Amino acid sequence: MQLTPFLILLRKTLEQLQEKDTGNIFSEPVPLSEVPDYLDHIKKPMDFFTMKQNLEAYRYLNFDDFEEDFNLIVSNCLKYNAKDTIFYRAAVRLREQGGAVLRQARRQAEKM
Ligand SMILES: Cn1c(=O)c(=O)n(C)c2cc(N3CCOCC3)c(NS(=O)(=O)c3ccc4c(c3)CCCC4)cc21
Repeated sequence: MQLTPFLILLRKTLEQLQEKDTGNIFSEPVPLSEVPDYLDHIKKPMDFFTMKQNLEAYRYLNFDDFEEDFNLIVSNCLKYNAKDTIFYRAAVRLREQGGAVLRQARRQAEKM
């Protein structure tokens, strides 16, 4: 694990985003065994574990690329699930609570 201020900030931000997912429903890839048609509709699955692996492999080089993968967690969920579902309501909540986390983190990244 390589240590730079930027990577430490992304590590901290990822932890703050996962803290908002109190049910851990976005912690790991959507289980394709339970959902055989998921890849028919979703082109780029995303979850917080995949993000952590991307981060630890030093594959997020800028804040934009990190935030883009977070936005996929949300947008994939809203796309696949009906509005009256626990998952869709959870994605809406994550979008709201995670947006405030990202705003403050992005401001700190811009000063690097
Ligand atoms: C299909 N799908 C998505 O599109 C998605 O965005 N997310 C976030 C999904 C998340 C999950 N898991 C939820 C539990 O933590 C691990 C991930 C599943 N797994 S599951 O076994 O299908 C399942 C489990 C529970 C429940 C259900 C289904 C149905 C509602 C009641 C609770 C599927 C997800």
